[PDB]
Amino acid sequence: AFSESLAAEISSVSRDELMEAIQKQEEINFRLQDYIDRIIVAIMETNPSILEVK
Amino acid sequence: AFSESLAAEISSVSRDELMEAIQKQEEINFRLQDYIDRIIVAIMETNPSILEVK
Amino acid sequence: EYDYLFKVVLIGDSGVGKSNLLSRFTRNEFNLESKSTIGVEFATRSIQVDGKTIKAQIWDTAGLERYRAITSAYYRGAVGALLVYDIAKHLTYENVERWLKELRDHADSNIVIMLVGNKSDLRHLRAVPTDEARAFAEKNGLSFIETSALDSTNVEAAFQTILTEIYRI
Amino acid sequence: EYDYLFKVVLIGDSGVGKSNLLSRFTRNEFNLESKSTIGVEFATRSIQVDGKTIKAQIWDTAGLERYRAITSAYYRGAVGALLVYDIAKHLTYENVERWLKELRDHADSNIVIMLVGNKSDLRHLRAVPTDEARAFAEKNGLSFIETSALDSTNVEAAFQTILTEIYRI
Ligand SMILES: Nc1nc2c(ncn2[C@@H]2O[C@H](COP(=O)(O)OP(=O)(O)OP(=O)(O)O)[C@@H](O)[C@H]2O)c(=O)[nH]1
Ligand SMILES: Nc1nc2c(ncn2[C@@H]2O[C@H](COP(=O)(O)OP(=O)(O)OP(=O)(O)O)[C@@H](O)[C@H]2O)c(=O)[nH]1
Ligand SMILES: [Mg+2]
Ligand SMILES: [Mg+2]
Repeated sequence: AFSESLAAEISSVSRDELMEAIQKQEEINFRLQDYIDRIIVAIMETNPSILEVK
Repeated sequence: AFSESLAAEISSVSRDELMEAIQKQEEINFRLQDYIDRIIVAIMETNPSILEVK
Repeated sequence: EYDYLFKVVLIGDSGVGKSNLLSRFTRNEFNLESKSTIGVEFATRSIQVDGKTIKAQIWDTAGLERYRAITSAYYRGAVGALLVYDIAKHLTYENVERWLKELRDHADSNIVIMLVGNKSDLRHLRAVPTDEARAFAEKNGLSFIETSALDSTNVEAAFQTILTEIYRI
Repeated sequence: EYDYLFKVVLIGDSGVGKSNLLSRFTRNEFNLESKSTIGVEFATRSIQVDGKTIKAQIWDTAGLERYRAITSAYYRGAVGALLVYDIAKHLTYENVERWLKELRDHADSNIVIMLVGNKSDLRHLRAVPTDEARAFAEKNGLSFIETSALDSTNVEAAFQTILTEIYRI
């Protein structure tokens, strides 16, 4: 029924708060990947042999 | 009014899909942080001076 | 020992099978459960081309769209690019032009580019008709092949073909 | 030159102000916009204790609850721990016992522990009464001080006190 189908789509948390949690997690992902990429490019430009899957 | 307050709480995306997106992003965060921590512990146990904020 | 070392990069959207193409070619290994590539890696394999020993140096990284600190260095010195999409995901094929643009911005204009339709084993889930992509590659001056890293189909042929084109260029 | 080198670690929930306590003490710097600490870092400062030159080596990392590859090495050789909470966020104070347990699991049982109520400038937003936390520290054998990395209140005193206890232990 409709009320059951509607209930499953309503979170206990406000959508504003859910959106804030999305942005916070995306920011961290992007910061972590950048931190990693900065390490990797340093290795690429010094001793890229470190990157070989042997 | 009620219908307006309800509308703001309904995403165009199904909550099942929204939950899947949460889990996917949390998995990546945890994988990236672990990848970083593994690099950092290696440095801690070889040349920890690299970690100094000079 | 080798006569020539050719750096070839794998590019294409996240999830298309780049890492499994690498592992199949260089290790004869495949993982159904492989996760997104966190860093940058390469593996090697030596093949014979026109009597000469070609050490293929195949590079791999996540197919992220964002600016990355690794991008310039990734394409640096690359003589070939395997531009991979997923035959069972039309979006990854739509994004091919975006990868062609990344090549123009970050790689040698002389780079050999081969278009690769991966996951050809997914017959029931196919979203990109072979004839359509074949036509597209021709229109754009790219070599083309369909592969399955899963069942091995055309994987050897794919790398052999691009490395041979690079050698003869 | 120095007479003794004391490794002191900052611990406590994400957001409590660990990194700003570090920057205030070692650089006389504060950032309202500081983001979560990605890796592990340390900074030094030499102070005089009982006629002797003590080089304080203050370590910092994000206050994550999860298992981390860095944890054992982080506490390794530490003679002091600054266990920080946010006076304006009651949850960070609730989690103090969890940090005491991390110390038992990962650090020397002889480690000097000082409880730090940070952000004392946030008078209007206070959720943890000073008298309550003071009592808690006493009940648990911990030294106690309230700080503001923002306005500098008690920051010097906090580090001076813990380093002096370590020296005299
Ligand atoms: N059916 C089928 N699945 C494949 C094939 N190749 C890869 N996969 C699967 O597709 C998923 C993604 O493969 P990956 O090799 O990790 O993809 P990728 O391009 O390296 O992804 P990123 O590192 O995120 O850029 C995994 O579950 C693989 O097992 C294939 O040829 N056929
Ligand atoms: N009002 C006030 N804000 C502070 C104080 N100390 C830190 N902050 C702010 O609180 C936020 C978090 O501070 P951080 O120093 O980054 O906290 P942290 O403990 O290092 O956080 P993690 O690295 O995630 O573990 C930042 O916006 C700081 O500017 C303080 O004494 N008073
Ligand atoms: Mg990959
Ligand atoms: Mg911090």
